[PDB]
Amino acid sequence: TLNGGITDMLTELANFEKNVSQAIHKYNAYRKAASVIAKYPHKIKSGAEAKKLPGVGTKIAEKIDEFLATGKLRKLEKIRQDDTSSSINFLTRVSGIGPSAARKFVDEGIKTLEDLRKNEDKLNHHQRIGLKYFGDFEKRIPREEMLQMQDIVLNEVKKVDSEYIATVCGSFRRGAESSGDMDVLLTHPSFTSESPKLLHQVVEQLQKVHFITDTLSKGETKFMGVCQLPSDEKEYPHRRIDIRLIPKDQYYCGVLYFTGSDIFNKNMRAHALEMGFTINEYTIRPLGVTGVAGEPLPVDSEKDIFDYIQWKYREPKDRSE
DNA sequence: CCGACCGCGCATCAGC
DNA sequence: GCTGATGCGC
DNA sequence: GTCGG
Ligand SMILES: */O=C1\[N]C([N])=NC2=C1N=[C]N2[C]1[C][C]([O])[C]([C]OP([O])(=O)OP([O])(=O)C(F)(F)P([O])([O])=O)O1
Ligand code: NA
Ligand code: NA
Repeated sequence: TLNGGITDMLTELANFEKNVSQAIHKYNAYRKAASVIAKYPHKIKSGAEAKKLPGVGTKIAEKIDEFLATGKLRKLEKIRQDDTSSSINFLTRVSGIGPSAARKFVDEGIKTLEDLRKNEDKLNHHQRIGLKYFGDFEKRIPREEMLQMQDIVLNEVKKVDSEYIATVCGSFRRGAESSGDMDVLLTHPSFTSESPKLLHQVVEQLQKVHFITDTLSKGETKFMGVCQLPSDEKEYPHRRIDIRLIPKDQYYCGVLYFTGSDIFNKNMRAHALEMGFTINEYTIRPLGVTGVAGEPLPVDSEKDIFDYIQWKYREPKDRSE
């Protein structure tokens, strides 16, 4: 939190690029930037200092200098008071409104949530569901509600076919104390890369125990919707839940992948070169000395995959970067 | 100077 | 009605 | 906006 005033400044700037300017790369520059700065362990004293870091450059080093000397960014203040632009930026928080719809809406004077409630005839399904839950969807998820949720997802999934195999990945599988959503990955033997309605029946069971309350999108391998835990007391906030059906020969590659960590899984691609392997969500192999990657291996355990790329076991629970 | 910067499932929209 | 494109979430 | 060829 040493340079929190700085990283907030860049995260603000990042959001406006994505949401108003629609400059996705500029958005990511500021993110990268606000990330490395959020790990620098000294109170940054100048833009020059900062520019020593990777992904801070000139325009940002001068935005820090102005920040450190005056406490503000004139472009930031001006944009915060700009009605059009602030309202665009805001609406995008509603799930299913990205930069495009938020722009369209603010053109026709729909600039607040209250306005979104006045005009359902204009929101697609996903966006209504987003509107309805806008508050809950910004809450985080205690680890203990996740285990309460995990115990439900595993119970029903098994109660529909004991030969299912399902894991809850994300920051929750890394031991963390809170989660944003819940990401479940699902497999069944009767379906490999060369291969029924395996995902639908799992969704239908969790609607039948009334665990899943809405659907944002559903297909034959991905489901994105809404769940909630039961209850005398106050009802729990409705949560985001995603279910992905993966093949068996690729499950543990995607489990590994979606478990992470983010900061970690990519460290194995600067290390998928000294052992020289192609590690993506599905497949894996060695590469050619001058080119093409081979024909993917077998996988059956998780860390069969760090065997193949010279590392020992690594349980998710005990490491980040 | 000058292009790269992640790419994949699903819902929904142009454009036939 | 079909298909390729674009928006969205992540 | 920053990096790297
Ligand atoms: O743009 C992305 N591209 C990509 N190939 N993968 C990806 C992108 N965003 C996220 N992800 C991966 C990694 C991530 O772990 C999962 C699911 O996204 P989620 O659930 O929103 O992130 P997370 O790690 O679980 C979290 F944000 F830390 P949470 O949910 O605990 O707050 O897919
Ligand atoms: Na730099
Ligand atoms: Na949104």
